[PDB]
Amino acid sequence: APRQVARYRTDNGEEFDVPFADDAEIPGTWLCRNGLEGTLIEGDVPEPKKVKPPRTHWDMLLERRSVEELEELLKERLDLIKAKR
Amino acid sequence: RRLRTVGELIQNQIRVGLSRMERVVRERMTTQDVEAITPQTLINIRPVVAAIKEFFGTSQLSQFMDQNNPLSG
Amino acid sequence: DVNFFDELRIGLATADDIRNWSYGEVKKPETINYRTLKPEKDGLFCEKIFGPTRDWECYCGKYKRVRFKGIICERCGVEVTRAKVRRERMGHIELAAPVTHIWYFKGVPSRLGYLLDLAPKDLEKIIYFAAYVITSVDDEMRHNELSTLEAEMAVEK
Amino acid sequence: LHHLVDDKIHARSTGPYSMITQQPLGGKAQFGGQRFGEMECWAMQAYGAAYTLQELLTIKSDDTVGRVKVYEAIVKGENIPEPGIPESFKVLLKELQSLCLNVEVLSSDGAAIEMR
Amino acid sequence: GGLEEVLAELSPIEDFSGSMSLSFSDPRFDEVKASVDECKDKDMTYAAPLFVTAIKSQTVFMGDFPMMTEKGTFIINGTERVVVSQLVR
Amino acid sequence: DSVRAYLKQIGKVALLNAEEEVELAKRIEAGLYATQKLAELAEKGEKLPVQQRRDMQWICRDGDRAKNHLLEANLRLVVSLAKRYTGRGMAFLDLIQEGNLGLIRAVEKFDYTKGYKFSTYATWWIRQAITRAMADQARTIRIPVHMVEVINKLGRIQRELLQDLGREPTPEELAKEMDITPEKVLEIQQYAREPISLDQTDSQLGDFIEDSEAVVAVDAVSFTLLQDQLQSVLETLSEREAGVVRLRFGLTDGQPRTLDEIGQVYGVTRERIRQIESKTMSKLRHPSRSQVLRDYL
Amino acid sequence: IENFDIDAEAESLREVIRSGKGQKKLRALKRLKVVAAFQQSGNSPMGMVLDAVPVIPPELRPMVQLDGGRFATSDLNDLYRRVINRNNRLKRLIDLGAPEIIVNNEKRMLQESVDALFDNGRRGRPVTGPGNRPLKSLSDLLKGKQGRFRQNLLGKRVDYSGRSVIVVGPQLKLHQCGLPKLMALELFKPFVMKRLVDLNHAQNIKSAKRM
Amino acid sequence: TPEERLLRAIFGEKAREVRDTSLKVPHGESGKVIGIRVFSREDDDELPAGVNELVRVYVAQKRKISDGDKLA
DNA sequence: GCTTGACAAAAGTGTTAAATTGTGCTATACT
DNA sequence: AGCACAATTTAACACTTTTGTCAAGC
Ligand SMILES: CC(=O)O[C@H]1[C@H](C)[C@H](O)[C@H](C)[C@@H](O)[C@@H]([C@H](C)OC(=O)C(C)(C)CC(=O)O)CC/C=C(/C)C(=O)Nc2cc(O)c3c4c(c(C)c(O)c3c2O)O[C@](C)(O/C=C/[C@H](O[C@H]2C[C@@H]3OCO[C@@H]3[C@@H](C)O2)[C@H]1C)C4=O
Ligand SMILES: [Zn+2]
Repeated sequence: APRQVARYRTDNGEEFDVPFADDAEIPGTWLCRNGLEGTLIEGDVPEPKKVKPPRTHWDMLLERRSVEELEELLKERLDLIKAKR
Repeated sequence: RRLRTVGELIQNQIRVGLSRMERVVRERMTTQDVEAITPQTLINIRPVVAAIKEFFGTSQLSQFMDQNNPLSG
Repeated sequence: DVNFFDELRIGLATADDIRNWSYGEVKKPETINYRTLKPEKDGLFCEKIFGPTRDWECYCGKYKRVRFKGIICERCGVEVTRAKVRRERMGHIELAAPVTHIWYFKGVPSRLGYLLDLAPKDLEKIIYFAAYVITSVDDEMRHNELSTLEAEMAVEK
Repeated sequence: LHHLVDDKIHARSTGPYSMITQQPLGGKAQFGGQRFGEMECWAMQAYGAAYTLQELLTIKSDDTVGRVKVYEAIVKGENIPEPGIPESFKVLLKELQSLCLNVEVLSSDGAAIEMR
Repeated sequence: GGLEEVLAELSPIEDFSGSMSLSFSDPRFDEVKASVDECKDKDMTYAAPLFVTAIKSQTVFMGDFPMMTEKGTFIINGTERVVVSQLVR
Repeated sequence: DSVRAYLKQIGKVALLNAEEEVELAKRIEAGLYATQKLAELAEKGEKLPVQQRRDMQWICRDGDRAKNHLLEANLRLVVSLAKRYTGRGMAFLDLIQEGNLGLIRAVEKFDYTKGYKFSTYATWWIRQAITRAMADQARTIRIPVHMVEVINKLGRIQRELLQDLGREPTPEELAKEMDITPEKVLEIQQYAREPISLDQTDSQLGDFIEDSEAVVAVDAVSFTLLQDQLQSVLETLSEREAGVVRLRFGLTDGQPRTLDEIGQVYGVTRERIRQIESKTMSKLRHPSRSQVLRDYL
Repeated sequence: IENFDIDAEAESLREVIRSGKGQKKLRALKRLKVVAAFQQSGNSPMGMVLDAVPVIPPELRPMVQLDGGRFATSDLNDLYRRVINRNNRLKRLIDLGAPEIIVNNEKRMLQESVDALFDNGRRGRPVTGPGNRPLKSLSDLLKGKQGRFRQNLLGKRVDYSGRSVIVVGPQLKLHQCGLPKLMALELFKPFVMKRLVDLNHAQNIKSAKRM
Repeated sequence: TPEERLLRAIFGEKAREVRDTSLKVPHGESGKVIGIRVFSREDDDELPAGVNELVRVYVAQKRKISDGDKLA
């Protein structure tokens, strides 16, 4: 049995060959020698991703100021630059 | 001829353990408000007990006794 | 392993030569789990890159006998082979910013210093971020605008 | 005096070997190996004995596959095989590669060979 | 005493902001925990625990203080040790 | 010296009063909302006055200047907190950089409406960022921060009882005081152990480490003699009998096979293989057949 | 180095005119050895700045459990850990949009970790571990520096060897030496085992070993 | 190993785990056993963390004077 | 020499309930 | 320091498939 070959492609364009699992399944993504995630060319995507949004600076501001308090501050600034003119 | 005798060179190592212990009693007494402070709670004796524990174990002067005959020891 | 070779030659190892040697990039400053005492993935000692700890056995254990050799594990990513490869395989670390090789900077004589004509005391202030160095300058724009800039400079002065 | 024959006599045919360096290891409870220094290597070269020096430094000390096949040949009574590459030298090449020095052992042809 | 001389020269430790009475005096000893045969057999150290007896006045413990035997030796972790004398200028 | 260069450069930035801290805090929050507003309107299909939209994009530029200016002013506060944690297993610079990471979050979460001085709220994040870093980095074998808490907590309980009793507490008393099992604290004390250097000192330590995995030279010869010996003992078996014992123990391909697998190649029931095995095993146990295999053990 | 002409910088260094009777010409001559060295071969001078750092195999920087339950490890693991820790934090700073003071400070710390990894202590104080002992870098490993220097004058330990105390052998011939029976027994152990198996004293080689 | 399991199954021995780890006498020494001190886990004694049992064996040797010994 | 169905043990597999691990956070002022 | 919470790993118990086994029959 022991022969099965699959190729993965990284984001920078390099190609990698991983022989494995003649009798079993094949992953869709693989951590390669390049240190980057690979993607199989044949045998489609079949894996989803959770893709949680990284908590940003906007998330920490919006959870203290309400959108009305920000709008009033933005008017205080915009009216201030109008005074410069 | 200084001739550091055992007890006198023992005392010198206790100085470092006590002095480095007093450096902590200066700093850690300030952060906490008063009347919650006593020489007991703030003093961590680790540097004192570590110095004497670090002396016999690591000092070149503290030697494994040599006795294959009474004269050697 | 012919025991007879004619020449032995060296040379500067480029970043590509380093990427070619490595079997993978070690991404974490981890050595081994504190409970299982086994190599942590993506860190140092990682079997997925350096090699398997036990002969002809992967990390998860779905391939144990010698029947499977020259293959990798789909679940853990460990190539099944002799454990001696842990001694023969290297990794690499991709740098977020370039770095100088200390042998060609602090050497006596300084190889970079004699190559770019930078005094060793001046070169130490560059790579250690103690001074700025001009990389490029635009000659045409400076020569064409030199007139107006001298005027504005003397006016401010 | 405390120096006694029972404590100072040592003999070793085969025994354990160190982990990092594959050389034998003396100073444990059993079967300490004797050290062959460069001064002894200088005397061995002065005599012009090339094989004796090669046997000590490759198959008696550092050959991973050497010292096992010699013990095998000696037991069967066959000729002793030709030594291999000492592990000390293979470790030397990796130490150079980790220093960002690209070393390559080139034969007369087949440009570069990899130890493995 | 040696410990008293060391404790007296440091006593009191005065904080710069406000005064603190940390003066130490009259250190206390306890009878040696175990005999030299017990310490050498059980691999422990021959020591007598010492606690300083001195602005709150709460007596504090310090740690196991090793002791010298009649032969002039110390048992440290079950091993009989001798502290050589040093000669400096 | 490296650390001297960092202190000289940060000492240039002038410290700020209370009024400068609030103004910069406003410009940052104005810059953030302006940046988010411009991005949300294209999603919702809206347009704004050309001149005023331009002004918002200048609020974005100016917001970042306030952000960097606020960080550079308090870079002295990070060092002042990082001086106390030196010598505990992390380099000073690493404590400063990990402190700067906490400072960055202090600026992102600061609230100027509360009227508190900035150094009050910044010390929390800067001090926690250093400690949290030590739990993740200092040890060669990393330990989760939650275990670093109980390790440090048990050390405090141990240090408090050492003073309380006059003797070092036993596992039972240390556990009773900490409300855990007595054998649990033993496992904790194993985790808190830190490694020793193989390169420390006449000869280095690593030179005395045995290689336990490498098998002895005599056995590699005896195993081959045992292999050749079993080869001859398989000749007296039937052709299929040899094949069954081989496949059963995986002598040929290295992996044992189940009775079902074995029968599949020969085309018989898995029970039939169990029957053939019993006969070959008893036939192998015959004295004439197994006489030689006794010495090999 | 990217925009740099070796040949054009060599022709400028080829001039022996411009009087240069003193050190002015020898400076150009001494440095020309490093400038002409790159021109002759096909090596790129870019090799002096690393974009990637190679990692030595683990078996050469092992971490194994010592006697009595203690742990032991090489210094390279901590020196490699020093590099990968700061390289990663630099990635966090870049993605955070941090000021240049913090970013450039981290780049300098990253530069010093690789310096300590290759040759520790060559510049500035070396990285010290427990007890204030300088960590052993790759250069210390290659030179064979244990305390100060052991430049392979220890050679390597060999099998089939032994030693003992010597006594006078006045009855010996010049070509003879008195050998203790036990020392000669263990020394020739593989040989006697063979001849012992050649005869019927021991059935197999495993039995002759115990004999 | 596969070759070892066969002999194990033939003669009835089993792959009872195990790796033999015994305190043998060092090569080149002999004598009589004078005393043994054993520290077990059942009894409450003091020992390092995790180590259940500790036993120390004392062996004595009556050394005759022999050629090669150093006198002075 | 071979298969059947029973029965069991053992080996897996999917669905849950602890636990383990990681990240965020703490507001007198503190440079 | 300590706690809250989310995310991930672990161990559970479970119900099903696989594997070894006995007795009876072809
Ligand atoms: C394990 C140990 O403790 O060894 C001890 C010491 C040797 C033992 O007491 C030993 C039992 C010894 O008493 C007997 C022994 C039979 O003698 C011999 O070994 C020979 C073979 C040479 C004599 C012979 O047969 O000819 C007989 C000795 C009789 C004589 C005239 C003698 O030797 N004098 C002598 C010899 C020394 O070299 C040193 C020495 C030293 C200091 C501060 C000394 O005063 C020394 C000293 O007076 O500094 C150095 C660099 O290093 C220090 C290393 C050690 O000290 C430890 C102390 C701590 O213990 C654990 O952590 C520390 C460790 C790191 O260092 C030394 C002080 C060092 O070389
Ligand atoms: Zn696996």
